[PDB]
Amino acid sequence: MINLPSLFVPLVGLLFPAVAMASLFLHVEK
Amino acid sequence: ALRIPRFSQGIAQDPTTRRIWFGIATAHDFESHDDITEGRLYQNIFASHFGQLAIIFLWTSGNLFHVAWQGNFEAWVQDPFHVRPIAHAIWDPHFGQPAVEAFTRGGALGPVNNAYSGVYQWWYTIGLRTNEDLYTGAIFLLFLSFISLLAGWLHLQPKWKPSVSWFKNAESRLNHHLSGLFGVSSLAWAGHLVHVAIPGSRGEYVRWNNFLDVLPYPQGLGPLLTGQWNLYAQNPSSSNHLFGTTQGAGTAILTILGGFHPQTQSLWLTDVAHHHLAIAFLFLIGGLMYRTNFGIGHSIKYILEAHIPPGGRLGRGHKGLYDTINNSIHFQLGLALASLGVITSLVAQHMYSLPAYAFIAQDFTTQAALYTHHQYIAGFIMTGAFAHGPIFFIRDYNPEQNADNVLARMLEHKEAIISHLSWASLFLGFHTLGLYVHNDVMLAFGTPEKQILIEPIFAQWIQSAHGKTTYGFDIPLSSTNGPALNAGRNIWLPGWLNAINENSNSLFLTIGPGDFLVHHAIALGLHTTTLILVKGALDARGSKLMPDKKDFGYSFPCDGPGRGGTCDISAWDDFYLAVFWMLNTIGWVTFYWHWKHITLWRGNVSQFNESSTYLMGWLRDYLWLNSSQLINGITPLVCNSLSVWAWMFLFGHLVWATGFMFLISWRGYWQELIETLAWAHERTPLANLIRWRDKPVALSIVQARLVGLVHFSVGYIFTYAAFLIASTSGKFG
Amino acid sequence: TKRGLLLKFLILGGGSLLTYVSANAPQDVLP
Amino acid sequence: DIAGLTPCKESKQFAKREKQALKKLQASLKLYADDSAPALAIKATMEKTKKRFDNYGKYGLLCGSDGLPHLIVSGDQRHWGEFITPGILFLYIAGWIGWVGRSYLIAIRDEKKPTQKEIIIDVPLASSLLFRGFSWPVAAYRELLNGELVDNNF
Amino acid sequence: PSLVISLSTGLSLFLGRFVFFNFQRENMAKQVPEQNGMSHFEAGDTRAKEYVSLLKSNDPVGFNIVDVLAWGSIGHIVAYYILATASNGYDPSFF
Amino acid sequence: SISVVIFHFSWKMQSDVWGTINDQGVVTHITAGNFAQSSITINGWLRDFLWAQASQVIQSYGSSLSAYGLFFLGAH
Amino acid sequence: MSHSVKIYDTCIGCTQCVRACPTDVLEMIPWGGCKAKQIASAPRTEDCVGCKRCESACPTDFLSVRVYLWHETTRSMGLAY
Ligand code: CLA
Ligand code: CLA
Ligand code: CLA
Ligand code: CLA
Ligand code: CLA
Ligand SMILES: CC(=CC=C/C(C)=C/C=C/C=C(C)/C=C/C=C(C)/C=C/C1=C(C)CCCC1(C)C)/C=C/C1=C(C)CCCC1(C)C
Ligand SMILES: CC1=C(C/C=C(\C)CCC[C@H](C)CCC[C@@H](C)CCCC(C)C)C(=O)c2ccccc2C1=O
Ligand SMILES: OC[C@H]1O[C@](CO)(O[C@H]2O[C@H](CO)[C@@H](O)[C@H](O)[C@H]2O)[C@@H](O)[C@@H]1O
Ligand code: SF4
Ligand code: SF4
Ligand code: SF4
Repeated sequence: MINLPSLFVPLVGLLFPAVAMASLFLHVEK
Repeated sequence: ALRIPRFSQGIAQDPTTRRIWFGIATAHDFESHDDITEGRLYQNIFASHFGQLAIIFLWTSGNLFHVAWQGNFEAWVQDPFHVRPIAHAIWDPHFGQPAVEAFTRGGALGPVNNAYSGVYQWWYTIGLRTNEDLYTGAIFLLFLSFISLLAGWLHLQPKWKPSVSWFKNAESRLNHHLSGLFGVSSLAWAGHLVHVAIPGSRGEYVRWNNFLDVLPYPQGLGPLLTGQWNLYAQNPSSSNHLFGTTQGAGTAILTILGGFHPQTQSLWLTDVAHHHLAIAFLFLIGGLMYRTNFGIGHSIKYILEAHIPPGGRLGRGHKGLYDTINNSIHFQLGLALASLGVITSLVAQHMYSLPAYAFIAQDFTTQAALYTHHQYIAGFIMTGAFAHGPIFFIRDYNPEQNADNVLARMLEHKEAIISHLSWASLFLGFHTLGLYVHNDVMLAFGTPEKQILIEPIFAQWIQSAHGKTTYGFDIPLSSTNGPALNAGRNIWLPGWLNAINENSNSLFLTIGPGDFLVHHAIALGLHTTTLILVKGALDARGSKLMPDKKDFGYSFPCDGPGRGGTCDISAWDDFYLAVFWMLNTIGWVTFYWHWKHITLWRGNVSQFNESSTYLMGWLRDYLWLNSSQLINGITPLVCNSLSVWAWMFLFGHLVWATGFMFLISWRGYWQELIETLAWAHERTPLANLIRWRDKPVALSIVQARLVGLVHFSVGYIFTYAAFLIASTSGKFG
Repeated sequence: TKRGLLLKFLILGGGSLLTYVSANAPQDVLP
Repeated sequence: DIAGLTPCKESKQFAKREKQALKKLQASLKLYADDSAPALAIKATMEKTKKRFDNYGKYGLLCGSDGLPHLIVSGDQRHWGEFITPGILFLYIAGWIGWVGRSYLIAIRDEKKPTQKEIIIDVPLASSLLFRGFSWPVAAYRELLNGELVDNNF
Repeated sequence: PSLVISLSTGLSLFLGRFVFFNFQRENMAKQVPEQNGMSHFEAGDTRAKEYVSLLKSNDPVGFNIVDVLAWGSIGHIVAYYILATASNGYDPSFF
Repeated sequence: SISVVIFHFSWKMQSDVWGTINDQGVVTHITAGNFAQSSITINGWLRDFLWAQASQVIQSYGSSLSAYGLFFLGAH
Repeated sequence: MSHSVKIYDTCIGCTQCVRACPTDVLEMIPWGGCKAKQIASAPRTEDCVGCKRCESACPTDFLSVRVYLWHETTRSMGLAY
């Protein structure tokens, strides 16, 4: 296929954040 | 108006935003917040920092895991010539095509940033080598760092006891530790370096297969148990060595023999191990010192109690210092902090002049962004040390239960204590500052002469009674001979502790009037820093202005105006205030090494000599000389060598500056225009009904003394971070 | 408009396909 | 003699300092004062830092590299009064600053309302308790530690 | 030059002062008094200590040193062996 | 407000304007307009300013003006 | 505590002494003998904010109060709005 290891910066530095900024808006409510 | 945050309660239904911040910073204050019992608490710090050890292995794992498939190693173990190792692959979509420009560093493909941590000379320096042979790291450490969590839970679960009272022994534990732990923790290390590593160093490999078949010698552990040890240390190593490949190897573990080498500085192969061994009796001999049921040894009172050396007939008690250091848990976490604090620098000031690694200084970078992350911290501790021993005095402590008793008296005879402290500073103040302006009024004025400049006598002195065999000089009984030692000679001080002047890496650098100042201005730091911590502490209890300053002691920052006008007079806000001088010592000191080192490398040393005896110059050549490299690195003419660094370095100057708000602002002014600024929304369309769930406010009146700080700090500590690196790397040195 | 329990679905789905293929690419056109 | 070099009797590096550096001072081939009666680099400012020749006195004075002179003062070979001579001097002068500190002070707290006599000054400098200092032979070195300021008052 | 075995002689001088009491009266550990489970409560805390019990074998097992330490150290450890050597054994004087 | 407006004028007024004539009045600013592409970077503001100029402050010892460098430490 | 700052003193007389402080302090509750006989330290405090205007005037001879309440409503800071 050739040259393709780019997912562990969005799933982390991008999407993991989405989760918790969403999710953890559990501090406000759930 | 609902109910939320699951531990506190006053916090829990507070309608503002404080609701949030103050949630995320009471978390770790177990002792006294809703959910707590002396049984809860303890354990609630126990399976906490089992949540510790735990996070230290997901760190170390990955440290060994951005290394094994890229990030040169079956390189840098071919010969580690000072050209740019590697940490991990930098990958940001924001990068330009000058992805191609250095940043992208030689051997490896896509861009990267190289080990300035030491790891790379100790995953190597205990052998650990071959790139087929290597790719363990996480694999273990992590099949470890999970167990680290398992007790966490297991010992959190009631049943198979989490243990409650059993947390105030001592004797048993620490009768256990400083044997079980340290001793065998050493030993077992003594174990490893020696069977698997020393061989890996001077000699050859060890194959993952054999571990019995490999035998440092032909005829085994030979005598050894045969009290006959000695004949380890004969033809041990050599010097015509070629490090790692035998040939001039020889094979007789242990020594104190041979010494330095242009091919590696660093403590000899063996010595870091007889030592590791050698101490491993004493602690094991130490461990087994107190009770633990069987009925020997000692009760940890009854040798305090009426122990006492100068007490006896000097009317000055010693009562249950045990049930107060024990019933305290803060006394605990701050005799803990320090020791660590005092030794974190003993680590990191000995880690130079005596680095124990295969290529390190003669690396001279990693060596200079590693003395300091151990100078920062270390300073950073000390403070916290001094800060949990002004919490003991308020939450815990017990005047009726401690008195005539020597922890008291310490309180009682306190006004002197800060004074005969403050008298040190004020002296150590203007007297350093006469000498340094005077030294700067005289230059500029044309007269380099007239310059006031004291040799650091009692310094060099310590060293012409060592090895500083600098240009002769007797000393009455010593001469440079007649008497030498007589009682000592060809044993012990052989080639070692014989570096002398060695303009390159002699251990001891040859001290003059430049050093008889910084050295009095690191002394005006921890003194001033501590008149405030000593003070900070020596009445979190109260005083004249605030007499009854308590039931909460620590962070009650502020009080009403009137009385004289009262302010940052919580023992926290003196801690708060302290942390600026711990950030000013731990700078004079670090600042100093480097200028020195820098100059003492790819060039002179006269430089620090007549140009550190004054002040302007400390700014001009150093500070102003030696930044060069970095800043013309965003340059109007494309991104050259470093770019991370300089942008960090201005990221450095912003995070800092932006402290100040927090710091010259003070909640009053902020809250009030938010009173006007929360008349907007409510009064503006396409943004009405739209309810907050937390009431717009301005930061708490302690909170922002923190945040400006916890802000002042990174900026500051993230600026030298990028400063030194961004210039120990270029050089010239 | 079947919203009756969702959003968790559209935040794995939609946001694994604004980022799955969205980062990857068969022949760079690099950073 | 000690760590740096020897005094003035010889100090090469020091010599070069005398010379370039100052004398460049010179530096101005002329710059007009052929006979003229102001511009005084010319006379002294040099010669007052200069006629300070191969003499400065002679002072010993150690002089390291670059030959700027260092101060040992360990009371030996020559260097004794680079601290003590001007040391007791610092002591004696102060202490007779504050011997009188503890004086145009311990003379007031009495009579009638004495509540800030001090924002004005009763005898200027004290000019009464004045010489008490040179008129310290021994003094506090006994009467401080015995009586008056007596442990009592401690 | 070094009496190396001057002092390992010396240190298990003292921990045979250890071989002590696994043997002589009653059980282990003057039986677990207090170890697991946890003291009265005790509590300040707490005991015991006793300047008065440094006797018992001061005199007897102060010999223990000269045991191994004599004839079993510099004088070739148990020459009086044989007792099943053929998968091997010996053992053989490195001295 | 003022402290950065100052910072503005001289960096202009010398980056361009102040400079100098000679034959064919080939203009030669105290600085060939370094401003160009390079104040726009706010580091250029200590690359081109503060670290560039100021090299006259921290060279100023032993001179005649010297009282500036010799202030520039106090007051700084 | 939830509003617990001690301004007490010993006279608790309140003439040319102290009055200032939004609502909070409906005292004059004469304890059976303390000179100008009006005493204690407060009335029902669950009403207003966190001054130390509370002393500033008329003795507390010890401390004087300030913020210490933590549990802190809103009505207890201007801004619940
Ligand atoms: C706040 C921060 C903190 C951080 C982030 C670091 C980071 C670092 N320190 Mg460090 N340090 C700190 C605080 C910190 N330190 C403090 C407070 C001290 C003083 C106590 C030190 C004293 C110190 C020393 C002396 C050194 C470092 C070194 C290092 C570097 C090595 C990487 C590493 O630590 O892996 C850590 C590795 C582990 C946690 C695993 C090893 C632990 C072994 C000893 C476990 C033994 C248990 C064993 C299984 C028991 C066996 C029993 C049985 C088998 C017999 C790394 C840069 C080293 C260096 O110089 O790099 C160049 C070294 O010089 N540090
Ligand atoms: C090594 C350990 C040690 C241990 C075991 C403890 C344990 C404790 N400390 Mg403590 N402390 C320490 C070192 C330690 N401390 C040191 C070194 C200092 C200063 C040097 C302090 C200063 C300190 C203060 C002021 C207080 C405590 C308190 C406490 C207690 C509650 C903890 C807390 O409030 O955290 C909760 C904090 C958080 C959940 C996070 C908020 C913290 C902010 C300030 C972030 C700090 C900087 C950060 C890294 C920058 C952001 C990162 C950036 C890259 C984005 C707990 C008993 C509190 C206490 O109970 O005293 C009465 C409190 O007063 N400590
Ligand atoms: C560079 C800085 C500036 C200066 C000059 C000082 C100086 C001082 N600080 Mg300080 N400090 C500073 C910034 C400064 N601080 C900052 C930014 C913070 C944190 C925000 C602190 C936090 C802090 C704390 C917590 C403490 C101090 C203390 C002190 C004093 C310690 C005693 C000493 O060092 O010798 C004495 C002073 C000097 C060497 C400075 C020069 C003072 C003299 C020589 C003035 C010159 C006279 C001049 C000729 C006449 C001009 C005046 C006018 C007539 C024109 C000292 C006065 C401590 C203290 O109170 O000590 C008892 C302690 O409380 N500081
Ligand atoms: C370097 C500075 C730091 C910063 C960033 C600010 C910023 C501000 N100050 Mg201020 N201030 C500071 C230090 C700082 N101050 C200091 C040290 C003091 C006194 C010693 C003051 C005294 C002060 C007063 C009295 C006032 C302010 C006000 C303000 C605001 C003015 C309006 C504005 O333009 O803000 C927004 C713009 C900025 C902050 C600059 C741009 C920031 C960049 C980096 C963009 C970042 C955004 C981006 C999306 C980041 C997200 C990425 C993600 C990773 C997080 C602004 C918030 C005033 C105010 O609020 O009026 C409106 C008020 O008058 N300040
Ligand atoms: C006559 C005066 C006098 C005397 C005997 C002292 C004595 C002392 N002071 Mg002190 N002090 C003084 C005036 C005096 N002070 C004044 C005016 C101030 C400014 C507020 C201070 C501020 C001060 C501080 C912050 C400290 C001391 C400390 C001390 C003690 C340490 C000595 C030291 O190293 O500080 C050197 C002395 C000074 C820095 C004082 C400067 C003022 C001097 C020059 C007064 C000169 C006389 C003056 C003009 C009076 C007029 C004469 C009149 C009869 C007409 C010592 C007991 C230290 C302490 O408490 O530890 C025991 C502490 O660190 N002092
Ligand atoms: C041994 C030593 C030492 C030392 C010194 C020391 C030994 C030091 C110490 C230090 C310590 C510290 C510095 C600590 C601190 C801390 C603290 C003080 C605390 C406090 C507190 C508080 C605040 C309150 C309460 C609580 C607490 C306690 C925490 C040395 C030795 C030596 C030398 C050098 C010389 C030569 C010889 C030798 C032998 C080699
Ligand atoms: C600006 C300012 C405010 C105003 C409060 C503000 C501006 C809060 C604004 C929110 C900022 C924009 C949040 C950005 C921070 C991010 C890094 C996210 C934080 C994430 C946390 C959970 C760590 C104060 O209330 C105050 C109080 C006392 C002394 C000084 C000051 C002060 O300087
Ligand atoms: O003869 C006593 C006479 O001298 C005193 C003693 O202090 O001091 C003089 O010395 C100073 C030094 O400058 C002179 O200026 C002035 O004459 C006096 O200060 C003085 O008290 C006595 O009057
Ligand atoms: S901060 Fe202001 S208000 Fe608060 S206490 Fe100090 S002075 Fe008072
Ligand atoms: S001390 Fe204050 S308010 Fe208290 S009793 Fe007097 S005036 Fe009343
Ligand atoms: S001091 Fe307190 S109670 Fe009194 S008025 Fe102020 S806020 Fe109210």
